[PDB]
Amino acid sequence: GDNSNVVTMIRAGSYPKVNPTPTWVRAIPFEVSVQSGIAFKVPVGSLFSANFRTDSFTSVTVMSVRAWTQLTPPVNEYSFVRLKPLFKTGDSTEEFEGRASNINTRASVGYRIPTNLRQNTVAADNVCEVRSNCRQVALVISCCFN
Amino acid sequence: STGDNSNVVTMIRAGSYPKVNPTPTWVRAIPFEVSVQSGIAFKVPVGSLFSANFRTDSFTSVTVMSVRAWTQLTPPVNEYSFVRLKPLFKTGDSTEEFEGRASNINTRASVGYRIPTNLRQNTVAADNVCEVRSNCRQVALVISCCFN
Amino acid sequence: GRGKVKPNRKSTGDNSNVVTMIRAGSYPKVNPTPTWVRAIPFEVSVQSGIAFKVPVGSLFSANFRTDSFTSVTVMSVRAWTQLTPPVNEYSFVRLKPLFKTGDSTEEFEGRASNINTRASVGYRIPTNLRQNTVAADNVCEVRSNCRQVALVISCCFN
Amino acid sequence: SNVVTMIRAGSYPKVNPTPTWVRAIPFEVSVQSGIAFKVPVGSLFSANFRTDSFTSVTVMSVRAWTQLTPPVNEYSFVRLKPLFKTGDSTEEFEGRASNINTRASVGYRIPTNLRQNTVAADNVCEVRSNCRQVALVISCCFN
Amino acid sequence: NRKSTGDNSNVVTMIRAGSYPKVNPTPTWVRAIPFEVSVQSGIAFKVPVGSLFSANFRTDSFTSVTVMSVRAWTQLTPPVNEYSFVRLKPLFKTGDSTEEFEGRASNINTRASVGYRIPTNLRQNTVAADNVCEVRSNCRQVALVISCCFN
Amino acid sequence: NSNVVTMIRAGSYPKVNPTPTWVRAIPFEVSVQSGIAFKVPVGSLFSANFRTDSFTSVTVMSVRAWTQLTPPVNEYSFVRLKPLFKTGDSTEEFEGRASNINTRASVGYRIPTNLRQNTVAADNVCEVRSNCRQVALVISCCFN
Amino acid sequence: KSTGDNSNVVTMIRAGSYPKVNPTPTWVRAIPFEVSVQSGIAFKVPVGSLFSANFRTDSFTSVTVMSVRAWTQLTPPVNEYSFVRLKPLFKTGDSTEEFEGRASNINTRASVGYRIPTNLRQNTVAADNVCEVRSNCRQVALVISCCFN
Amino acid sequence: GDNSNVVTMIRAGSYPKVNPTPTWVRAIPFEVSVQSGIAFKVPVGSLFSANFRTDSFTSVTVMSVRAWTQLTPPVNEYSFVRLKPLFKTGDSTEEFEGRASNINTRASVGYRIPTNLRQNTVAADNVCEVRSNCRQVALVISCCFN
Ligand SMILES: [Br-]
Ligand SMILES: [Br-]
Ligand SMILES: [Br-]
Ligand SMILES: [Br-]
Ligand SMILES: [Br-]
Ligand SMILES: [Br-]
Ligand SMILES: [Br-]
Ligand SMILES: [Br-]
Ligand SMILES: [Br-]
Ligand SMILES: [Br-]
Ligand SMILES: [Br-]
Ligand SMILES: [Br-]
Ligand SMILES: [Br-]
Ligand SMILES: [Br-]
Ligand SMILES: [Br-]
Ligand SMILES: [Br-]
Ligand SMILES: [Br-]
Ligand SMILES: [Br-]
Ligand SMILES: [Br-]
Ligand SMILES: [Br-]
Ligand SMILES: [Br-]
Ligand SMILES: [Br-]
Ligand SMILES: [Br-]
Ligand SMILES: [Br-]
Ligand SMILES: [Br-]
Ligand SMILES: [Br-]
Ligand SMILES: [Br-]
Ligand SMILES: [Br-]
Ligand SMILES: [Br-]
Ligand SMILES: [Br-]
Ligand SMILES: [Br-]
Ligand SMILES: [Br-]
Ligand SMILES: [Br-]
Ligand SMILES: [Br-]
Ligand SMILES: [Br-]
Ligand SMILES: [Br-]
Ligand SMILES: [Br-]
Ligand SMILES: [Br-]
Ligand SMILES: [Br-]
Ligand SMILES: [Br-]
Ligand SMILES: [Br-]
Ligand SMILES: [Br-]
Ligand SMILES: [Br-]
Ligand SMILES: [Br-]
Ligand SMILES: [Br-]
Ligand SMILES: [Br-]
Ligand SMILES: [Br-]
Ligand SMILES: [Br-]
Ligand SMILES: [Br-]
Ligand SMILES: [Br-]
Ligand SMILES: [Br-]
Ligand SMILES: [Br-]
Ligand SMILES: [Br-]
Ligand SMILES: [Br-]
Ligand SMILES: [Br-]
Ligand SMILES: [Br-]
Ligand SMILES: [Br-]
Ligand SMILES: [Br-]
Ligand SMILES: [Br-]
Ligand SMILES: [Br-]
Ligand SMILES: [Br-]
Ligand SMILES: [Br-]
Ligand SMILES: [Br-]
Ligand SMILES: [Br-]
Ligand SMILES: [Br-]
Ligand SMILES: [Br-]
Ligand SMILES: [Br-]
Ligand SMILES: [Br-]
Ligand SMILES: [Br-]
Ligand SMILES: [Br-]
Ligand SMILES: [Br-]
Ligand SMILES: [Br-]
Ligand SMILES: [Br-]
Ligand SMILES: [Br-]
Ligand SMILES: [Br-]
Ligand SMILES: [Mg+2]
Ligand SMILES: [Mg+2]
Ligand SMILES: [Mg+2]
Repeated sequence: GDNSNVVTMIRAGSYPKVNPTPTWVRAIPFEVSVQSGIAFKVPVGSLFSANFRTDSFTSVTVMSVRAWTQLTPPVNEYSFVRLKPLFKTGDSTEEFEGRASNINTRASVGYRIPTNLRQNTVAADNVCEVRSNCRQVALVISCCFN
Repeated sequence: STGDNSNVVTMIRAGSYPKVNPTPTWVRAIPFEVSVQSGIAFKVPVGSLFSANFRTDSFTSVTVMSVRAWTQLTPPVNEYSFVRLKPLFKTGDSTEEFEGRASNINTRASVGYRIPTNLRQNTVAADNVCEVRSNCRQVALVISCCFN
Repeated sequence: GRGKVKPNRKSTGDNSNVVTMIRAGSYPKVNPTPTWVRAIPFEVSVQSGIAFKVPVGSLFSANFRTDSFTSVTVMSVRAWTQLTPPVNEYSFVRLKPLFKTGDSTEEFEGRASNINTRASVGYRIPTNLRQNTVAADNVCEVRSNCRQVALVISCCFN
Repeated sequence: SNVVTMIRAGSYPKVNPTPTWVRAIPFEVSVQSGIAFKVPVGSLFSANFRTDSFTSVTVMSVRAWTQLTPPVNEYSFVRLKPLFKTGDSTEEFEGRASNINTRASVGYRIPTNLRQNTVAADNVCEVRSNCRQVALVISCCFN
Repeated sequence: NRKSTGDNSNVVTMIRAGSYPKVNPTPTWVRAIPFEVSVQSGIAFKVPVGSLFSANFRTDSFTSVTVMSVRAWTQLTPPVNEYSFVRLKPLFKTGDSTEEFEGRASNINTRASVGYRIPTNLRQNTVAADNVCEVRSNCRQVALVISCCFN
Repeated sequence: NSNVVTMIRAGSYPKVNPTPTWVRAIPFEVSVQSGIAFKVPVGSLFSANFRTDSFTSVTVMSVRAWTQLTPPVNEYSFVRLKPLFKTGDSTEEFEGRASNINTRASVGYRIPTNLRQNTVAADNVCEVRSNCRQVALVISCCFN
Repeated sequence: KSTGDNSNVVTMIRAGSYPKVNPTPTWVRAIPFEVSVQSGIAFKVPVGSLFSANFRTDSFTSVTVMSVRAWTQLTPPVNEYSFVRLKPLFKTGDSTEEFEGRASNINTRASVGYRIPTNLRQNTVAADNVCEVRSNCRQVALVISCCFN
Repeated sequence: GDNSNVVTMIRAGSYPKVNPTPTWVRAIPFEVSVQSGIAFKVPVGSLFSANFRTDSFTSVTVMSVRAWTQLTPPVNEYSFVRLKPLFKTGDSTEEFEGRASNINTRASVGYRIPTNLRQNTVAADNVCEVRSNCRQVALVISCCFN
């Protein structure tokens, strides 16, 4: 085992349980555009794409959302980014926020979804609202594609 | 059961932007069948492992680790099922004929072969995994592999 | 009844202050051209939106003392952005492995969190994919919003 | 692991495109009967050894073997007289064979306090032998 | 070191001196000498050993020095869009080297630093007319700190 | 130990000081006449002969004295030291005598920490007395 | 048996193959010799003084000096105590140290010495100098520890 | 303490006992020419030479003698060498002998001198007699020059 130099025989038995289309836990990176003073609803459909090897999925269970400002903030200001989670059974009002302490540095923050709120979404659903003084925010969403 | 968390969304104290990879690898084992004729060896093409039916249509290369085969249909009359595998390599084919036979005419014949580490390079669709032989008109394969 | 051969001022272990005699025996196995494990630093030019294939021929050069070699087994690749990024942006750098037996579709990426700082990333090659390459071969594709990328490749010249 | 992996690289490290490299250089020299031959350090800088990029080298120890057969009725012998730029030696480290068909061999170590750089124009040692060729193996540090 | 916990004498005390000792009015001195050198683009600058002998370092009484290690820092800002870098090539009277110890800054606003240690077998004296090393950089000045033994 | 140069992974520019302090033992001689005390000037400690011409101030810790020349005929050597200070001169006469006429006389005195302040070339360290015409001093001090 | 090792007659040595030899080996020595010194003038001790048949070292051409010790060889001036100074000399750069030793008895020698560090122990030839010697005495006795090669 | 890089001061004391011409223990290698069947008398004067750095000596105390055949033997023969110790108070009749088991290989033999016979010998003296079917013999004599 891990020590041979040639092919060896496998004494296979019965035909096992199979599944050609299994689930997949992923940390999907992508960016969204953000206007000043306006909240942007992140579509779940942005997680289904051939750029991520996920165009074969139609449902996803989101587990946590992390955000980073992707461009520089306005003059004289430090970057900030806010996140309001959204849920189909009822949206929240939390505004998890992070700010940069160095004007040249990104702002970041995230939120975890409790187990009791980890159901499936589809491309028409929205994950959360994003607010920032920077015109583009980079998101890394950890989720289970099924 | 105690070992849980909370019932509400919590805040994550994220740090710097991490290293990312939108197109990662995937250790998989693909199930698919191949048609085989009597007295004729069928070369299993690697392209069979790339398909939307397997969520692998974004990959172009794969590293095969082990191959297993079952007879998918019944054997001829009066006969028991058998299946054979001959590993094929771009750097040099083999001449091993890993064979399994059933001891019950109603039962599948099965066999497999592991690939050693020193022979675990990438293969593309134009390549072949192995030759298959059998007295049955179809063989079912399950190929453990690493897509990249 | 052995005794006395020659006096070479050998004091303690380390060290001695004069030349000493070595009791050489049979001629040993030798190799005038041995292998050499190295970490080669070099830069490449990159256009925005276009991938650049890093030629393995850049590793063989008199600037690295690697000019007698014709092959090289690459182990890992590391990349840093060598110039500043576009205005309002943070630096990023991507790497896609390339192999003669089959190119990969990974895009290992690293970004800067400070606009004044390099973006960095790398990837290790598994032992089962560590064969030799020649100058006509390519190591990996590189992408970046910066016009230059600094590469440091860990390899075994042979 | 059978597949590539991502390295979480940090800041650009300290690099050196032209390191030093420690070696054991093998090469032969031609020796005349009764005459001493000064081994040049330039024999160590050659593409035949991959060391052509260097111009200096610190020699650590010298080892010699007769490369051809000795004269009729004789046994092989080889001598070594170290040579330094600050002051040549008068030692004659000699080795003799006990079988006429076997090589003669000898070597000498250079002490730490005499391990400075040498250039191609300098000389390592003098070789004396009754055989027309001697095989040298010099352990040194190219820099 | 005496008592260390007992230094209480508030007045002069007598010293029972014996025989005249060995003396040396001009001893050695281990130092880390900081000084800068001007560098041009695409050109190596040979650092002269004479810069180590100066009244600005209390060392103008010396004429020889044994260098132990060299450390360099970029002293001015680098060109536009570039990260600072500096290279050192050791020089020796018995034979110049070809090593180019290089350090690069990862933040354009930060210095680039690198250094190299000399081994014991290469620690001999150097005089003003000698050179320490070659310095290469994209910045017009390089701050050096040379650890040495003035003797 | 290694036989070739090695790389140092330097970091941020350190704190530096091109003109540091120096703890020293300075040996010099003074001329002394019979029946009269010689005031040792602190300026004698600042000289290129000692590698201390760059200094203008020094903190003295202890003073040791030896007779440098032979004594008068029939006499044993003796040397005396009376400390001096800018805040208050002392009246101690630390004295040592030779028990062999062919041997030096020696003596010294330590300065307490509470009296270890700087002095300049103007100041004087101590008064020296001896029946010999020259005295050899070895003053331990801190240059700054 | 029979008096363990105390053999009273010749015995046979079962020699083997020929060993590595050297008719001209190195010799670590403490070489004593005197030098002539003037008043207020430094004398450069030549390395050639170490090569001589008086020391059995005339067959050597180089030598690695390890340390230098000096003693005044004659009496000092009237009223004075003996003293001797040593300033090391090196081919790569001369030292400015003046290691000094004085006598505390006028009838006794003054003495001092200095050690050379390993990194400065290279070979010297007859044209080289070891150090400068200063003294109020007119002759100084030296004992130089060195390795002949 | 140990790793000094600069010259350090030695606190020398009284002038020590000195000796410009000390003794020297040595292993002197030299060859002698021999005839067939004839015993050759090895002279002690062959140990005093500038080629051995010992021309300043005039006496030497020999401790042990070892001999190797320096040239090849006659055809059909294995090399041999004999040693007979010679002493100023009475020569010996011992013939310590060694023969080669390979015609291409040297023969060798030696003898140790007992402490009670280790007196000085001058140039005119003789160490031993040598007998060999080879025309040269290589001697290595461990002695104490004084
Ligand atoms: Br095997
Ligand atoms: Br098998
Ligand atoms: Br199963
Ligand atoms: Br998974
Ligand atoms: Br992932
Ligand atoms: Br896909
Ligand atoms: Br805004
Ligand atoms: Br809760
Ligand atoms: Br990370
Ligand atoms: Br990954
Ligand atoms: Br996986
Ligand atoms: Br699977
Ligand atoms: Br068929
Ligand atoms: Br049937
Ligand atoms: Br078959
Ligand atoms: Br069939
Ligand atoms: Br030897
Ligand atoms: Br030694
Ligand atoms: Br070997
Ligand atoms: Br090798
Ligand atoms: Br290596
Ligand atoms: Br390297
Ligand atoms: Br390139
Ligand atoms: Br492997
Ligand atoms: Br771009
Ligand atoms: Br990592
Ligand atoms: Br790294
Ligand atoms: Br790193
Ligand atoms: Br580093
Ligand atoms: Br390096
Ligand atoms: Br090396
Ligand atoms: Br080598
Ligand atoms: Br010869
Ligand atoms: Br080369
Ligand atoms: Br010779
Ligand atoms: Br020469
Ligand atoms: Br010859
Ligand atoms: Br001192
Ligand atoms: Br110091
Ligand atoms: Br300092
Ligand atoms: Br310029
Ligand atoms: Br000064
Ligand atoms: Br000064
Ligand atoms: Br080394
Ligand atoms: Br370091
Ligand atoms: Br600091
Ligand atoms: Br300081
Ligand atoms: Br100090
Ligand atoms: Br005065
Ligand atoms: Br008085
Ligand atoms: Br004054
Ligand atoms: Br000064
Ligand atoms: Br105080
Ligand atoms: Br008086
Ligand atoms: Br007996
Ligand atoms: Br016997
Ligand atoms: Br010796
Ligand atoms: Br002289
Ligand atoms: Br004087
Ligand atoms: Br003078
Ligand atoms: Br002589
Ligand atoms: Br005299
Ligand atoms: Br007396
Ligand atoms: Br008297
Ligand atoms: Br050393
Ligand atoms: Br005088
Ligand atoms: Br030191
Ligand atoms: Br003696
Ligand atoms: Br003859
Ligand atoms: Br004959
Ligand atoms: Br006979
Ligand atoms: Br006798
Ligand atoms: Br006895
Ligand atoms: Br006789
Ligand atoms: Br015969
Ligand atoms: Mg930002
Ligand atoms: Mg005297
Ligand atoms: Mg023979």
